[PDB]
Amino acid sequence: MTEYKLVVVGAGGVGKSALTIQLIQNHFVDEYDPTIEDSYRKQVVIDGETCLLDILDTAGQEEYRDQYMRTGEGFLCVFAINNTKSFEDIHQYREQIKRVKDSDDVPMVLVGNKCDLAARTVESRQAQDLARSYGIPYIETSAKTRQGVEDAFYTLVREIRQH
Ligand SMILES: Nc1nc2c(ncn2[C@@H]2O[C@H](COP(=O)(O)OP(=O)(O)NP(=O)(O)O)[C@@H](O)[C@H]2O)c(=O)[nH]1
Ligand SMILES: [Ca+2]
Ligand SMILES: [Ca+2]
Ligand SMILES: [Mg+2]
Repeated sequence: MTEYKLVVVGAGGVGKSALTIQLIQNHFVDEYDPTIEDSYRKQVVIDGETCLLDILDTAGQEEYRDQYMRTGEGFLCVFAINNTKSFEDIHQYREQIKRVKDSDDVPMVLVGNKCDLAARTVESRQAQDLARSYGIPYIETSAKTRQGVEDAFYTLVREIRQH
């Protein structure tokens, strides 16, 4: 039917895998096993359309990408709200996306994850400002509670549809 190729990128430990696994498998991964490159598939109905999501869960750790990202149609750019450095490095991921796609207009959503945690160093307004400069939505999530998880991924699908 209708297939959407989604790619999740961002710094090591920000919760890329936990987000993807919550969406697809409906549980929270508490442990931290660094990812190399994993993929997930699932059929879902989004706004009345039956569709297939193909989700690529990428590595954040420099040790553990460009080739995999090439076929991506939309990207979640993830940072954690308790990790200022992960936010500051979002530009690096966007730059990589623009290179692999050879376009300055690629569907993306900015995601501030771990919103259940109280040691916040990135305020919502700061992230909204970054997103606005890129012309994309900002959404906060918790892979732990499931807050915003479906919204983040489904919003990305709706961004691809505007492309
Ligand atoms: N409290 C809380 N912990 C979270 C959340 N998301 C992820 N974590 C925790 O953060 C750690 C790293 O999560 P993980 O999903 O493995 O991160 P990653 O971005 O995929 N890492 P990598 O880039 O190395 O593959 C895990 O211990 C996980 O339980 C969240 O929303 N809230
Ligand atoms: Ca668990
Ligand atoms: Ca290129
Ligand atoms: Mg991972």
